[PDB]
Amino acid sequence: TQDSNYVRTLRQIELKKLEKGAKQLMFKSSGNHTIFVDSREKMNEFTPEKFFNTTSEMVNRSENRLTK
Amino acid sequence: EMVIEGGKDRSIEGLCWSNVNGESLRLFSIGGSTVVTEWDLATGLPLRNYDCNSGVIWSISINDSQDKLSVGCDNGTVVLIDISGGPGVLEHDTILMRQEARVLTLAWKKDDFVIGGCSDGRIRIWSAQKNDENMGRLLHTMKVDKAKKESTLVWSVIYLPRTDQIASGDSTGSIKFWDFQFATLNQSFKAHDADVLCLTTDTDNNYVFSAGVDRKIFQFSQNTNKSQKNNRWVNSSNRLLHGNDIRAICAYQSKGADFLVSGGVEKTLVINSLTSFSNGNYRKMPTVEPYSKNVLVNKEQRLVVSWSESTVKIWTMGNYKLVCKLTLKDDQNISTCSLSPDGQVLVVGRPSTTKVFHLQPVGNKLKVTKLDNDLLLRTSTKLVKFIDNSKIVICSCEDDVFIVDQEVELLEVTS
Amino acid sequence: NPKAFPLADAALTQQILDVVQQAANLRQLKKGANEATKTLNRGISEFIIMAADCEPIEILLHLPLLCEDKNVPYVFVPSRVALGRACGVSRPVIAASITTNDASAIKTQIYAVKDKIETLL
Amino acid sequence: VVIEPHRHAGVYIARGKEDLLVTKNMAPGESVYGEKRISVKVEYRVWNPFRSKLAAGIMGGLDELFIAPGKKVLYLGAASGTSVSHVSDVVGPEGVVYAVEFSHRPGRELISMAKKRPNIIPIIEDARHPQKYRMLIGMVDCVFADVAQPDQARIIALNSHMFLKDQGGVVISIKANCIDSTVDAETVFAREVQKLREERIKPLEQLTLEPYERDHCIVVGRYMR
Amino acid sequence: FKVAHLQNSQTNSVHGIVLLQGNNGWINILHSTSGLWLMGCKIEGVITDFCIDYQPISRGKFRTILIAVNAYGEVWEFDLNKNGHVIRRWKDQGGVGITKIQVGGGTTTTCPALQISKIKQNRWLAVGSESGFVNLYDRNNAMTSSTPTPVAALDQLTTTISNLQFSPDGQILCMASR
Amino acid sequence: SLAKSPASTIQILGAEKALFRALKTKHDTPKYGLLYHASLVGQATGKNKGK
Amino acid sequence: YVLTETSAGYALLKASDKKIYKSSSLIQDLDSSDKVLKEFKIAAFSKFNSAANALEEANSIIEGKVSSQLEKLLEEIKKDKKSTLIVSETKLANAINKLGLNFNVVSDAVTLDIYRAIKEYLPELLPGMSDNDLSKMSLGLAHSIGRHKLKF
Amino acid sequence: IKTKKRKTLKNLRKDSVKRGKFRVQLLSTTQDSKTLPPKKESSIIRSKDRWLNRKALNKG
Amino acid sequence: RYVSSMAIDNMGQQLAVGFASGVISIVSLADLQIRLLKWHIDSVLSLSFSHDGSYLLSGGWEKV
Repeated sequence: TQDSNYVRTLRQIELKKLEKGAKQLMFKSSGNHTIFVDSREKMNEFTPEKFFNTTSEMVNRSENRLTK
Repeated sequence: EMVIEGGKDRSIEGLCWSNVNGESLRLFSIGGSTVVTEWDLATGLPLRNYDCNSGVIWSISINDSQDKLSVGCDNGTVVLIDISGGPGVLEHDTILMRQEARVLTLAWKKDDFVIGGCSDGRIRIWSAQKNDENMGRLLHTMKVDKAKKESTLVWSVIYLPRTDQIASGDSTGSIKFWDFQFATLNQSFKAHDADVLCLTTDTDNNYVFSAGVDRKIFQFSQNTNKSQKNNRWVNSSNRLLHGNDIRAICAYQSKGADFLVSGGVEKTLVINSLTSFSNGNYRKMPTVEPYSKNVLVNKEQRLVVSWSESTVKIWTMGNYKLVCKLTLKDDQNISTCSLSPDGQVLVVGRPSTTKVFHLQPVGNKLKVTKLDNDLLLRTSTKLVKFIDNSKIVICSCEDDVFIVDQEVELLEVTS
Repeated sequence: NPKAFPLADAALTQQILDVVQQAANLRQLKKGANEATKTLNRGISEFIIMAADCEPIEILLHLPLLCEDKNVPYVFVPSRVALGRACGVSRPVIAASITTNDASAIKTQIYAVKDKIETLL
Repeated sequence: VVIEPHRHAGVYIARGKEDLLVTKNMAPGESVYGEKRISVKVEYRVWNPFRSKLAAGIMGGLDELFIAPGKKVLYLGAASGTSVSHVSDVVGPEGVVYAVEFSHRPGRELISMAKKRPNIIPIIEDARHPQKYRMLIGMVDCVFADVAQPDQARIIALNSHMFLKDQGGVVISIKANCIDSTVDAETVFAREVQKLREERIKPLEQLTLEPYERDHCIVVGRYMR
Repeated sequence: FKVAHLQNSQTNSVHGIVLLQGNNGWINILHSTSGLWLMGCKIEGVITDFCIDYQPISRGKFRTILIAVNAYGEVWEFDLNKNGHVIRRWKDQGGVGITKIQVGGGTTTTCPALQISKIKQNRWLAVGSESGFVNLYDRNNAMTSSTPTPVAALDQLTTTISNLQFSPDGQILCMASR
Repeated sequence: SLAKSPASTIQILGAEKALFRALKTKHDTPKYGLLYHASLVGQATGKNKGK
Repeated sequence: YVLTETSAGYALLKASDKKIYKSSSLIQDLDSSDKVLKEFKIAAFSKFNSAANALEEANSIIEGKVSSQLEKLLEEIKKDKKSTLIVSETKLANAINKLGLNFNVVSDAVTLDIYRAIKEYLPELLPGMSDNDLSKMSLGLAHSIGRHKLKF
Repeated sequence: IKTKKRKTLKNLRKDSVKRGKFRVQLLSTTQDSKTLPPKKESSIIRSKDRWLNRKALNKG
Repeated sequence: RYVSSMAIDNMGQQLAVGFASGVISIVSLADLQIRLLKWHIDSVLSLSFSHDGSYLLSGGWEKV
């Protein structure tokens, strides 16, 4: 029972290190973004920088896009 | 009197009336979807599509005193909908205590309890009595005699108020009567050969009629004084009247009317007598009585147009030859139609829009072209009847009488 | 008791106490409120069963408060005496935590009962 | 060590040793719930996309988040300060958040953080009766919903028809299990955006915030009239 | 099965019934000479055991009650001298795996009455369980409560109760485990 | 935060350095903690003050 | 030719309309106000404006969270009794003080629109108060009613 | 034209195409949503009629 | 409508009319409500009740 106590407190150390290490990281989002539009031409077009505003740097990663 | 049509891929599985004394009739209906649909009887349209907040609705029932509405859903929920707010306005009230299997049929005891037969072979009893301690939680569960080689589904549940029982038909064909207090079986009959889809009772609960996919209607009677003082139903009688199935059964009983009405997979209706079921006579209605027509002919070109759901077809006499058809699928629902004398322009018209098509006989075929008119494209039409080769008169679903190609003064009626 | 949220009906409480009896035979439950909270802290509990029968219920209704932090299912059954019979000791048991396992024989029964629990949340 | 701004002022990205999202302070000096505090002379509280729900929508990318530093916002579902603290940080001391909840067990810490911030005013009444707090405030510029009740669309429809000015924002977080389990998130979210555009809410975007929450979505819309 | 006595209750004619415990909740009662199925009583759950109680009514008339227990602990009492209809439904306090119910102190099926006027009402009712716990109810007062409390819960032997029998006077109960 | 802690923690609540050194090497943990100065534990004498 | 009962604390306000009662309870679509349409349609008739007294504030708060037949509403029935005029109540559950004595009350489906207008522009013309003052008195009332219901 | 008429019909009728990481859904019309109740869930309708036409009841 | 058998029970509450078509009909003598029992595919030749009246023996042209 005391070496089970030893392994259990080692496990709890790593558990707390895990949770308050993952609390201070940032993970890349992966969500199905959906945009609702009007009749058919707004859907046929490219969504023309409606929130990208550059098609090179600030389009395809969404953790912070920008408006210059 | 009236017909309220629905369109492509629309069905209707349950429907219940509601008439609080002094107010208009109200008609709710579930389809195969997540909403309840309340219809206003004037126009023949939905006036409310209340999306019930849990899953696909399998059954609907109306409270006694008709202020609440149970919808029993596919994810095992029983949702209460507050009805008494006036015609049209429906509120969510309470989701009752959940379960695993889908609740396939509902009934109410009174304003107090709600009984539900589910697809795991069981019959739950919830309490919908507001301001009790056990409101919404399921008080009892009963289990019917399962089939040996397939799953059992309890398909029909009614409450019998003269005694204190629940009658229940399930998919083994067995019909069971359960004492409500003590929540337990009194007697089971092995009546049908396959499922019992629908069962009903009369006013004083001297009879219980029942029917299902084996297409016989069974009658269980308790009319003897010894039957009433011993609480013992007998399997009285049995009739074979339907051709394929019976999916719906109901009963009406008044001073000059006592008939049970039944219909099924074969499309016809059947009327029998309630207190004289086995003895008396019955009437199998015609499968269609065309109070609203789907066919009309024009004498020029010897031709006839006919519209089923969302397609029209035209053929000529000669033999006969199908000259043209219009499977307009921008449409979803059809209604009435008329052709011009000389056979030039067809006009099809439903309660949401109408559309007019020029026709030209190109020989052994026709050529049909839409002619645009946005007044027609915006108006609701019931009847179009062609004053001239160009002038038609339009009766709108909101009681307007136009004359196009404009307004008839129409006096009011005493309400 | 009013403040014992989700309480099980008879069929669900019968299968809850059946899986409690076979977990007690497989030595896969921690019986008692302090052992239940220890498994809640360590994150090795599948679901928590409590008894809506203790005369202070506030000696119980604190492990809900850290069940809803670790989104572990919890349920109430009406009898501490019957929970103690199911756990297989001679005393009444107020709370019991079914511990986690991945080679367990009754893993499917545990998963079925915990899904029936989280339907009523 | 380098703080860059976001699309919405009051929301920043602290890049450097940990490129992680962050808001300002309206609480001078202290954290509220042990969130990490970064100073760059000026104090900053880290938002978490897992501990909170709006931060997950920001991390998934919400362009016209109507929570914005020149408004006042109505928060129907926090139960505790762990999100409305960051909403008061982003709305600043110019405006006001109305954090309205029902279950008074974590309303204690709700009122406790509303003591520290005058930005946050609490309401301890259920959000299906907005008439019981008619007499407290009206005409908000953006509602937020985090209720996990089945009548989400009806609750926020009543709150937006009573307290939301025209052309304002609606942000609703929808849990799929609180409406309908056993059917997938795509059908239940399409059903809820149709249920919400039954009211005068033009839907703008939905996103599913999948690395932070299982089977959730955030739907934004503009209140028509 | 268990064998018991039943009265016609329009004649004063008794006949033996055998009572078979079936699958769902069913007890099938049938005649002990002709084998005709007389009635059936269904309880809700897993039927585990049942017992027969008798109570006298007048000179030469008695009434037969079937007492059947769920596995979970809820007990049905069926009056079966009329049609097999429930008269009482109560719940065992504690008890989760219920294996054996027995009555005693009067005429049981194991202390049977030789003469119809010697039929007695049973005083005690013991519900013995899978953990070895035997609740003991005193039916001189525990026929009214509908959540009756036991007069004692015995716990002396620790594995599954498979026999529990009352002595004919009703002063000893015999717990036994196989 | 004290109420949602198990009773074993409330036992050893004061003696954290002795506890965690006696766990991080495999030794015997304390039994009194901050609760040693209660009057009942004062009334007890022997190993039953641990009890 | 009508009044409307609007609250902000213990301070109640029976604000009269700049049009007829039928015009108030019939159209409601002509305001659409930026500020001038609500400023023209508004008329600060009666303001039973109490103070930051916790007793009066929590009393009207309980009467707002319940039926609205408080003493301030009796004061409004006193200070609007001209020819049994028409009133616009906020909540339909205040039916007692809505129709108790000589007041034709109406609160349905456009009363909410005119309450949206007058609640949008309470502070700009109805009192002699400012926006931070209205938010401070609202949060004082809010903390009072919160610590009253939620005990401590 | 015979082997792709249903293809061009469905590819012109259907909506909600992809745009990279995104998906541009059409919102529906108050016309259809107020003229008709929504369609049946073919899963549950097929479940009910497939049950009533299971093989164990010998239909004919 | 030809009747080839009839039987009564020991109380006179019910009565079995067996017809030559094959059916049996239990009438309840206090109120003259009938119940049909159809198994015999040829004529019903013999009927009897049990003593309590809850079982009806029948026999006909099948040797069953």
